[PDB]
Amino acid sequence: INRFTRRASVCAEAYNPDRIIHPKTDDQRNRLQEACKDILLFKNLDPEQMSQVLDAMFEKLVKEGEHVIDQGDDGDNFYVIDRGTFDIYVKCDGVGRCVGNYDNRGSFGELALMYNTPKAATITATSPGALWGLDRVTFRRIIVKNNAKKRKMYESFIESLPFLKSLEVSERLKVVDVIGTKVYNDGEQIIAQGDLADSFFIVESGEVKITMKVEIARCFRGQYFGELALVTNKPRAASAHAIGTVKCLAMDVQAFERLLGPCMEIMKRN
Amino acid sequence: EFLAKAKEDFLKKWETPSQNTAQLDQFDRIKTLGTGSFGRVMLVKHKESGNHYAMKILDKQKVVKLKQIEHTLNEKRILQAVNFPFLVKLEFSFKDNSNLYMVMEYVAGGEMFSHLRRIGRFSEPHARFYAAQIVLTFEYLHSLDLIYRDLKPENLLIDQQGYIQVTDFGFAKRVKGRTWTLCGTPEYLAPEIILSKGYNKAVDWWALGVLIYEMAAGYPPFFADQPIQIYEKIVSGKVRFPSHFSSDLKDLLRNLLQVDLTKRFGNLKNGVNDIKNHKWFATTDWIAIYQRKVEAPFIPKFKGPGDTSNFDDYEEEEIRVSINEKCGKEFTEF
Ligand SMILES: Nc1ncnc2c1ncn2[C@@H]1O[C@H](COP(=O)(O)OP(=O)(O)O)[C@@H](O)[C@H]1O
Ligand SMILES: [Mg+2]
Ligand SMILES: [Mg+2]
Repeated sequence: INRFTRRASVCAEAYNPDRIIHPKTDDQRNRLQEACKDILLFKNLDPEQMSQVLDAMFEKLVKEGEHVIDQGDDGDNFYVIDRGTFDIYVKCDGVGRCVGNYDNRGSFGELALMYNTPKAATITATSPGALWGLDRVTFRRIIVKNNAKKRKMYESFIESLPFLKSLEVSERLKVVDVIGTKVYNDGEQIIAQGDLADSFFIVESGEVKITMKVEIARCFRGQYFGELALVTNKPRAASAHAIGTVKCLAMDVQAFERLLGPCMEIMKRN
Repeated sequence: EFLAKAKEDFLKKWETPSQNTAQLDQFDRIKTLGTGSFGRVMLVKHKESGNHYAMKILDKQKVVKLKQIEHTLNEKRILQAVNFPFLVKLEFSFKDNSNLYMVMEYVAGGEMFSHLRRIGRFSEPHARFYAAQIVLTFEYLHSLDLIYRDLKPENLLIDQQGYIQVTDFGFAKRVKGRTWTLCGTPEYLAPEIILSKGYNKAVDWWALGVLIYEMAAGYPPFFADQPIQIYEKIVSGKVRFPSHFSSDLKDLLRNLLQVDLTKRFGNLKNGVNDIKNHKWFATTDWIAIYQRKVEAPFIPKFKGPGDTSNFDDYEEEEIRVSINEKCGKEFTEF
């Protein structure tokens, strides 16, 4: 053989970006959270995307022998076990076979979070238990609304740079695609006074403090710095440090130039 | 210089699209060529011309029930409004109570998928001939701010001349900003799609990598029996190359299969040239390929007009058309 089987397309419900909170215990949260972090769709998300999603995960509890989910019966729902025990069995024909277990831990059905995929086994509750569901659509929405928001407008940022005014929109978008994040903690040094200047930053929140050895400047949300790094590689003017808990955007310049060429070529435009 | 016209010749079509230009009873339902949902491409005998065509059948209810209405008008608006050597030509579109119908030029060669599995794998030069064609098409497409979003051997047909025709526009979309829909084919999804990052053209190019890897290697780069596991592998980007790959090949692949957008070929400063100019494409006569003044590796074995020897066989059901229009509100733009 079946290397001759074709590969069918897959597709989720749409949503262009252009409230829901189910309650749970301090514990309950940490537990689920550390149950998800290893899952492809969760390994990634910033702690709030992560956080809006725990928020969104509803409680389902089950009577023993209740069919938590039925094989063939649908999937736009992913479930992590909170409490309970569970039998798994699949009817391949024909034969009806207990396969495996779940003992007060484990999850299942995350592919359902991508596109519809009908559960392969039936999950039967051995005894009193409860679990956390998450519908696909509710989830795509949280995750997309977010990046959509937490992307454009990152931008009032990128386009707030006097060095970059002469960009065309698509080019700016190109930069939005890849600009990274860095959280800094009070007192942790951002930029060093002598280091090969390789990237420019924009305080997302908190504030930075530039100093030359006596404070020359202080940056708050919205503002950039280490910007000369775009036009001159020569060693760091000064140093940057975190006042409180600061989050910044970080754009390595080699990267930048691969996409758009040398920054100066751009200033020369108009 | 020539090109810019293409754009205008497109915009024109695109705002004022051909609407309803035939009905079912001018063609003779010959044989089923392919099933989809819903579904079922038919070879057809056109009555007057005797000209042969392929007619994609679409049950308004399934689409509608599978939240696929947009994708469907997209397919069509786009697809009448366009023009390229390797893009399948749409002869008529129309509707009725139950179904949507699209009549394209019937490509008799069958699927590159069919060939590949049968044959095993493509010689670099062989794969290179196809690849070249796809490159061009994506170029022309992105020029108009359209992405294809569904590349795979199963979506590429051969013409009697041995050349390629891109086939299934159900995901093609005109995107100027950045679009968000998670669709395609698992083995071919770009990481940014898997991860709900939002995207545009680069996803097409990632696909390009995957296709070439599959053509030459005889199979795709990211593999497992459980889909999630494919995805996991995609998102790390790490891929083995089969012992038998020209150095020039493995290189190019590494540049298409780049998770890092700041590095992925196609998405860079010189855009698509980084590709045409890449060393693998050295022997490639892009001006010549365009005009099809190159000679094809392989020629489909065709007999006579309306031969379907290159296609699989399905069990024919009969087309039912309800006495009642269905989902007529929805597909009015059609
Ligand atoms: N113009 C055509 N000529 C010959 N066969 C075609 C043509 N268009 C489609 N087919 C056949 O129909 C199959 C499915 O078409 P496609 O548009 O990909 O439908 P879906 O994506 O809904 O499965 C293709 O794999 C191909 O074999
Ligand atoms: Mg298809
Ligand atoms: Mg399709």
